[PDB]
Amino acid sequence: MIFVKNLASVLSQEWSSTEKYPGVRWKFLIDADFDGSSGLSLGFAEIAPGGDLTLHYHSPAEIYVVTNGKGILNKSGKLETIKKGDVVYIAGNAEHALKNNGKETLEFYWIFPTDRFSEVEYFPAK
Amino acid sequence: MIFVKNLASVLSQEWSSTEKYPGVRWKFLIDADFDGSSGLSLGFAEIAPGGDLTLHYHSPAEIYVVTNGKGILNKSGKLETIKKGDVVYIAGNAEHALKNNGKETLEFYWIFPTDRFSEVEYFPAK
Ligand SMILES: [Mn+2]
Ligand SMILES: [Mn+2]
Repeated sequence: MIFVKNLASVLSQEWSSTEKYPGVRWKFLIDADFDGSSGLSLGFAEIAPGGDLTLHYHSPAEIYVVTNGKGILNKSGKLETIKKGDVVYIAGNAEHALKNNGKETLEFYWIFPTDRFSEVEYFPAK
Repeated sequence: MIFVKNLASVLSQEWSSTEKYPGVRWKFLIDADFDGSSGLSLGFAEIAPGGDLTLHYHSPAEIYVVTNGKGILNKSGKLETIKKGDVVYIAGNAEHALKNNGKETLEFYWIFPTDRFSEVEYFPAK
């Protein structure tokens, strides 16, 4: 099984969001619930100016690929700016957050070593 | 453990290359051999005009995130064009290749659900 996706391909998929992540929204591009793919899953996220993916953790490792804008990555308490062209490795259990303090949309893919997004449980910072 | 990488971060690391895939060069940005990360590993690769990542396969599932240019993806016999903005899902052991037909450099990240690149064995197709 091999397939190609971009944002245009998922226009018919409504954005996902939640009130806990203000100004954040996402779609699934590679995911067993949509594609019958396995082993790896990938989403595209946008954080609007002033938006905040608040401090959280989860069991699998995660990678971010930043494709647009800039924001402040909270590395379990240590702040670092990130921007287009950056990739981020987040170990399992590691608390992290990402704030868009800029005027452009902060856009990134995330990747999990899992079949599905739905099998990753998000936990709030303890 | 959380870290950020970009091209500048690995300016020190020399471009890897081979003859199996002429015109192709790459670096490792998230990799146990370098970072002691685990769960996922990620590299960045460049294909010069004329370059040809030839038909191969490997056990782990794989994702490409295409960040510049355009190319022709060989999906186990069926051709599809890919370009900047595209993501590609490649099932474990599915045969695939990627050729740069454009004039610009074809650039992409690849991602494996493995700790390190070095542990993945590439197999030409028969
Ligand atoms: Mn996360
Ligand atoms: Mn491959």
